[PDB]
Amino acid sequence: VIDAKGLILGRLASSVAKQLLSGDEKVYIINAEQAIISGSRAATLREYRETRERGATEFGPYFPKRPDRILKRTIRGMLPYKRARGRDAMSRLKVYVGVPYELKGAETVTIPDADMRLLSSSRYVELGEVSQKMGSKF
Amino acid sequence: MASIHRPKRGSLAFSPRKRAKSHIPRFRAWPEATGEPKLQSFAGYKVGMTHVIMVDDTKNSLTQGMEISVPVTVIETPAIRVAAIRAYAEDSTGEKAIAEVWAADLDPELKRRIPIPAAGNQAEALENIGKLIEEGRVSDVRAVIYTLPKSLTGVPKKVPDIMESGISARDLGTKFEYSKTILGTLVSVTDVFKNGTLVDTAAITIGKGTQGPVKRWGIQLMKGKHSRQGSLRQVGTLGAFNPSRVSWRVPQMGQMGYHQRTEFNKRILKIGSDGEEVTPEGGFINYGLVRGDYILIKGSVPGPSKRLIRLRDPIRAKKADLGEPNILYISRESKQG
Amino acid sequence: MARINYSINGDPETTSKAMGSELHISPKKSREVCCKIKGMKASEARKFLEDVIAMKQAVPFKKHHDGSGHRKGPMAAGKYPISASKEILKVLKNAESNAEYKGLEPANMYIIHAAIQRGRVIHGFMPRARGRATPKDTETVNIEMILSEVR
RNA sequence: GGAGAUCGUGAGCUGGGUUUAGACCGUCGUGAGACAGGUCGGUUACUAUCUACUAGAGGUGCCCGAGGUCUGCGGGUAAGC
RNA sequence: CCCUAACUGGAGUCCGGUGAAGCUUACAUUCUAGUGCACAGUCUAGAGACCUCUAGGGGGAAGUGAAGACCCCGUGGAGC
RNA sequence: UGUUCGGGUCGAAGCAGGGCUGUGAAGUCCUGUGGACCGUUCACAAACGAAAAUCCUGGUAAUAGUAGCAGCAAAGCAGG
RNA sequence: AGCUUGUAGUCCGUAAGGGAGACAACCCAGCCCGUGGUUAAGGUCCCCAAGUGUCGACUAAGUGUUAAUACUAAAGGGCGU
RNA sequence: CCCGAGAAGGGAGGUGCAAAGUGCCUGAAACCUGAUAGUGAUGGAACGAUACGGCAUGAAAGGAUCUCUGGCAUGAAGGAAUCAUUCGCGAGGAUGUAGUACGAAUGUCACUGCCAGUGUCGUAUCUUACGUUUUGAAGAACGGGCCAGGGAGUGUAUCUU
Repeated sequence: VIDAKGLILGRLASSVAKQLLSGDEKVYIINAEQAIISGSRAATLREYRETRERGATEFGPYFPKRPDRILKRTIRGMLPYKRARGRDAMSRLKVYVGVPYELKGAETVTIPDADMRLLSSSRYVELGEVSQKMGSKF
Repeated sequence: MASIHRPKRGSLAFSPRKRAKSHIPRFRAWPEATGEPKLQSFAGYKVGMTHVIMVDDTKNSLTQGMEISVPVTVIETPAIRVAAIRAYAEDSTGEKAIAEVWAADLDPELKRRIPIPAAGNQAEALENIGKLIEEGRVSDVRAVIYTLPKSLTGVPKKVPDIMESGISARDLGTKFEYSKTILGTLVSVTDVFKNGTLVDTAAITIGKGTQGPVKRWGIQLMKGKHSRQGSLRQVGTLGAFNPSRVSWRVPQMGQMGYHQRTEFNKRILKIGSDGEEVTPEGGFINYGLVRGDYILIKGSVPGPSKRLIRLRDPIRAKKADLGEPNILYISRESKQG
Repeated sequence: MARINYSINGDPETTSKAMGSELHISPKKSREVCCKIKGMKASEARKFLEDVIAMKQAVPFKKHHDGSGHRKGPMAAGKYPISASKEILKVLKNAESNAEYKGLEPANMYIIHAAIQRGRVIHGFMPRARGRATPKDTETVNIEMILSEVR
């Protein structure tokens, strides 16, 4: 159970993906809305609305909207998810907005190298902000 | 090439245009509570159309104050039974049903739809819901209701139709109290809607089966010399060379009608109790005569005769308090003439 | 032209065999009927075939589905192969008679083997446009049926 | 308003033009004949195997067995201009 | 034609009987981009995709029909 | 084909499948089937080795239980 | 001009295997079979084997994350740093 | 003899060393029907090669110091770990431990009853068919639906070697 609050999105995703590929545990990620994406808010919002409205969304790419599902997608992009190994890895991963009631009070962990206070500037936005500006209710 | 532009044939706002998964319309949104507690929806059965002569009371209209002939839809609306109270909990993943209490005594013909819930836990179920509301696990409350079409004669069916309706109240406790008051009772359409008010009508439209793109989307026919070269009622092109596929936006044949549709701002012109006031000589064609209480809806409504029509309080109404219509003449002449 | 060996040989003591010899029927329809009726008791297979011939019961077409609509009830594509059902019922009558001759009890026996085999084709012709004659053949089918009194 | 999509679109249509065989006028050439000159006339093949889409079904998966009522991950919209 | 509607008979659709032919190296549920003989369902990286069946018009398969009749070449022909 | 040495109704050739050897062309053996012919040494010959020729002849698929069995022309019904 | 025509070397043509996303000719390398080890090119956050490696700075533009290649936009300007 | 409308056909029963049952010796493949083994309605495609696993088979023709699992001896290239000292701003390096323990393999002693092979499926890496025309072929360049059989440097004369 990893707490995604104040964590770099890509670095948390890389850590969790490599742990899942090491393949001895089920990983739960809570407060996915509280993950951090470094860079200017305008640029991050522009790229994320481009990815959301890009594809042949009738029969093309289907980029998610909820922050937890977006984080799941980000981890999916760092996995061999078309393979049996990556399919098992994604099946062993659950991501939550906030803390689910069953995991409430459980002991969490944090990735020290994914911490947002190692960033050198204030040019960042939260995944929850990205999702709610793309129109996700959570 | 300098092209002539046209608006696209039909609307892509109703795609996929498939058959509705049920014969009952389901409401996806409920309006704001703006007064005393009451049900936000009712359900009747469409009978047919007639017309009335009324004085134009519509403010600011050119014909205001003069005699105007207004087509009306007659909707036979027997009292519905409040069968159950359902509680909904809001979380990050949306609303979930958390509790349900069924009325102790329910109509025996409800077995045509479902095996009848027993007269088991109602007091303790209600106190459980009260505890849930007190502890904050309940986000809102809805009333499960069902119609009793056995009293009608133009509708052949005796199996009731069941549907959820919102409760309009300023607070969740008020909603729960009102639902407890109305639980297991028979609500009349006067206890939901008042005369002269605007409503939204949902219904399954007339089924036309499989229809071509000309009728289904309103595409042009082939014209002139092309009209008799073998593709008359038939789309000119399915797509360009690239992309190498037929878009879903190209008008094509498929199911037409039997869709769910919502019409907005249909005004109630009369809440009647005696169907002899509206039934014409010879009866309504293929329906018969009205016997119970009924409603007159200004204009047209989706669905054919005998279709279940769901009425709800307006969700996008513009005008304020409209008033009571002054119906000077209801036409009962033979519709078969 | 001649007699044919069977794909399966059941034991003579508890089994009866029969062969419809080169019937002028549809091999595809007969294959579907054989697939439907294989494994049934002889009496229930007879009742099913009677229902098919009376149009009260459709046989599912899972291998040769094209040209068949969907049927009412829990079924996909299905048809009413009248000629195939009549021929297979004649073969079933022969097999039941053979069982009775052996001394077995067809009321308690099961169709354990029901197969078709394409036989020799009688070659006809269909005159076509522009001086062309194309084939129109008489396909023949052998129906092998094996009932047994045990399973 | 302009432009792209095999100058989108002939297993959709048309055939007016260009691009066959006939013929006339003018100009070249002794001639046959010719002309990004003009003129009149001049056959538009196919039963869809796969894929894509539009709609309608039967299954299997999920699942105490069944039924009912809902939620909404998502998709679409010009929830009008 | 504006602008299409209804109806009639024959097909089609569904059922019984009869029963061909034409495309086919293989595999094949695809979509986007790039790459590649510079016009890819199969290569590369992504995105999708539960299977089967029925109907339907033809987007694509640079669909099928055919050793291009346009152009050039051949110390290949024919007629004039 | 000459020549040396053989095998076969106690089952030759061929055929389906398999074991072993050989880099391999291939050889040998086993099981079944089959019912009368077949190899081997050293040499010599050739109408001597096929995956391709829009190859030829024969057989047979997918297409497919599909198209067609609809302008002819009102086409049949009852009873026996 | 991924144009045309020369010249020297080397390649593809006729060149495996490893690496550059794929890449006829770009980098290592010319390659009998099997086993073990260590390296070349290239890479070491995950996909993907090995660094969330070290030191000193720059960049705030998602600029960039593109040896060569025709697969990478200029002149001019900036009290941006 | 029984079934069957039957001068069809089938069954049963015979003849014959053998049905070889009359277009009947042998009876391949394509194609079609059924059964068996594996897999299978969340899945990615030159249909395979290599390595490792699941399931099935493994009678003959293949192995019996052969298969499995260990011990001991010798072992080429290569070659640690841990710890001590020292250097470096640091990541780390050097020296010793140590050319040691190990190490392809070669022998030897126990243990074991399988292994090889075959079919199918799965995981990992690789590979865009074949022949041809081509500077360049997976090509949206040409050829083949499939299978069987047929199908292409030969003789005379003469010259040279």
